[PDB]
Amino acid sequence: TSGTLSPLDIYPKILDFHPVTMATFTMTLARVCLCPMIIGRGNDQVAISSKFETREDIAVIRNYGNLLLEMSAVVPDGIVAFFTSYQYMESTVASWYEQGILENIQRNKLLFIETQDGAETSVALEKYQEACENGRGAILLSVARGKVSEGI
Amino acid sequence: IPMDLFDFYEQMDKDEEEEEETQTVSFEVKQEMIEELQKRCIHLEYPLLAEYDFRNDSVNPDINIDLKPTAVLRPYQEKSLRKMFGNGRARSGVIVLPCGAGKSLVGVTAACTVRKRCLVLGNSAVSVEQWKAQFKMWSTIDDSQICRFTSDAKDKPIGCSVAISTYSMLGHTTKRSWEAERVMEWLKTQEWGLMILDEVHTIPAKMFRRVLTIVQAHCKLGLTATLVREDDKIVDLNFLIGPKLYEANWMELQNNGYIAKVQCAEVWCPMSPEFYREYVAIKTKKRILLYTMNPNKFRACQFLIKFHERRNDKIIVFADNVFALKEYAIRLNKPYIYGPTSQGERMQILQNFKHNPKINTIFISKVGDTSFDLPEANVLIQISSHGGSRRQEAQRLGRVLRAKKGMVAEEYNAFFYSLVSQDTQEMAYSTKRQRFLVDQGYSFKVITKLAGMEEEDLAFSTKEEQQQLLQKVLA
Amino acid sequence: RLGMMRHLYVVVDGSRTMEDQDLKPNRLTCTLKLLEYFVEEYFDQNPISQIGIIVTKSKRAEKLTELSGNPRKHITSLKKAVDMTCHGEPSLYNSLSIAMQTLKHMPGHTSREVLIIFSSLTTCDPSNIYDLIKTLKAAKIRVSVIGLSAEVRVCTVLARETGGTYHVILDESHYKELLTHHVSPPPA
Repeated sequence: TSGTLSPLDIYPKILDFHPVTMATFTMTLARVCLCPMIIGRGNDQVAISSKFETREDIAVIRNYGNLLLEMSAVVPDGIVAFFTSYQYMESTVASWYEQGILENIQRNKLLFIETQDGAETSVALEKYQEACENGRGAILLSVARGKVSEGI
Repeated sequence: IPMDLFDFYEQMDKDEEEEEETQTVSFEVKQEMIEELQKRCIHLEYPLLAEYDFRNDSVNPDINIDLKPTAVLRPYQEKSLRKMFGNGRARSGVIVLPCGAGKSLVGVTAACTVRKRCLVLGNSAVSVEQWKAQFKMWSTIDDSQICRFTSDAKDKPIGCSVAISTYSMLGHTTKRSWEAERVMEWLKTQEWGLMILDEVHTIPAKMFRRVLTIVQAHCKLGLTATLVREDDKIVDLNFLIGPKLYEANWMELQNNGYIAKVQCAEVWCPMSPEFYREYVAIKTKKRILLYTMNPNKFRACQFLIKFHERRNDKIIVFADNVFALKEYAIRLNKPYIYGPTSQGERMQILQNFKHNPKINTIFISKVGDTSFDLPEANVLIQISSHGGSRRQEAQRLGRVLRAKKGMVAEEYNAFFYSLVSQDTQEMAYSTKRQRFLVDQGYSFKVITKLAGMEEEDLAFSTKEEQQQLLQKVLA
Repeated sequence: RLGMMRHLYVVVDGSRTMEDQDLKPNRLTCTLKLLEYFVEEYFDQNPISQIGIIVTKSKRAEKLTELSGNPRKHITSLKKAVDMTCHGEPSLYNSLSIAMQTLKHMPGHTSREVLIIFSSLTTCDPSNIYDLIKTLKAAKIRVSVIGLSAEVRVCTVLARETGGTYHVILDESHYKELLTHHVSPPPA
């Protein structure tokens, strides 16, 4: 089991065996959840080709940095921004500690970088649960692979 | 079934042998076959509705432009290219937008999207040079394949867009009128296929119309702000280029920190001793001068300059006639710009007007329209109703006027004025002007009195002064 | 209704977030206008009672009305506040300390109450707010929060620990229902 697994196929694919299948909980309406996607709104919003997303500065600066700032400033709640790597995370949020002078988010968020420490992790989750946008799981950046995935 | 269907050319007509009996035309007009004007090819909807089709067996298979890069246009312009993908040649052919908001970019994008061997028609070499400056992102190997193609030389696959030329017909070395049978057209005389026209109103004139009429011309696009002169030829342009895909771009959709809200006004001015004797008695081209120079109207124009200079607004005053221009401007001791002013002196006056807080009013003649970088201001006064086109008043207003600071999102922050002499042929232009501007979305009003003109120093304070001008004007 | 006497300190969020157009004209205008309607209905339901009015704005606390039994001062103060609006961020700890200082004085059988309208997410105060919440519960000063679209945990604990009234408001109809709930007296 893995919580969800309804399309079923991947587990029998990985096993090379065909388990007995069964769904064995009563679920709740779809309406308590909402699962958005973002890419742009007008026809001039061309900076997201992602032929080299790891190198496309204009694309990082445009809806990748700018939509995050619009969504976070408008939707003022505790929100965690997951990234594919540290290097992306570092480029997207200028933060207090910037990788360059030329980076495109200015807003109070908290970091979650390597050498995470078990005690230091909790400090950031204490901050996010208590108040304000920022903390661990709050307006903070973390790579999706990293420890924040354990949760609280 | 059309798998064998011949189609040909005779002097300005297409004749169709052993036909499929296509909709919407006369039959056996003078032989068993169908015969139309070349220019009728544009009506691809009449067969498309029927479910009929055709083949270009006359084709030539050589190479074409790619221009893979893209750029970002204004929000309605992007909507306007998106529509053109939607509609296709059966239901496309002109776009209308101001001469100061991105028309060059629509032409280079319109050619980069349509992507065919293209001939670009323009009014002026300066506008070719502005296109070139726009087009540098899609230019092949930056500066080693762009060339001009007009009365002095021709070279290379591309240039200001693709090959650009001028409308002109002075002799064999003009540009488009002289060459109109050699190249263009993918379907017959089949070297090229796509036509892009900048300043499109320029072509439907009686001699010029023939450049467009004497071909099948597959794809055609036109771009303009003036669209027509006072006599409205525009029904012809639907046939000649194609139907109008867009018109609007209202300032109502771009207020809060974006362009301007303009309060438009017309000003009715009364008529002072001796000037109507003479207006009523004279039927000749001089009578235009008694209505424009009417001192009660001059005093409104002076009062209006004083009111906006006291607030340090920037003002361009338009005068349709070099006599009128100099008689107003020398009296009000404001610089003027016209044909015979040199470039050196124009660029000094215009740099002074834009940067110097001491130089806040200038006077300009018809030379601002058609390829000219008119400067920014916040106030526009026209001394007369003219005969250039109600639509050119709106192009000129739109390209010149912007919001004054602080107030960048208010109901109005820029001002347009047109001065009219009561009890003259100058009044006739108003019911059209008024209907045109309000249909273009503008707030427009009529001002009929100024009892604060009776509270300050202004010109023409006596009959004797007015008589001194009346004798000069009559001569 | 008669039986006992109430002391209530009305606390309003005058931060920059209160300017926003989400709740009629803007939150500041809609909240003060309904709060004027509440004062007259609470004083009509509770003839022997008192109220005092405090705001948090521009990272400080300010006294809009002193603690008194005449409704007229409080509707006149809510009228006078609308013109000067909202900017900046809360100061909740300093507002609970001035409210505490007035409420501690009051005698044995009267209620101690704080009503807060909250459109922020934290507060600017350095002082340890948990020590002050412990002290509210010892003093018997009850604190209620009506929040706008917001559940930020220190405020919610602070209203639960002091007595059990953290409520969320999503419309002008819902805010009138919430204030009218507070008009209701306590048991005696």
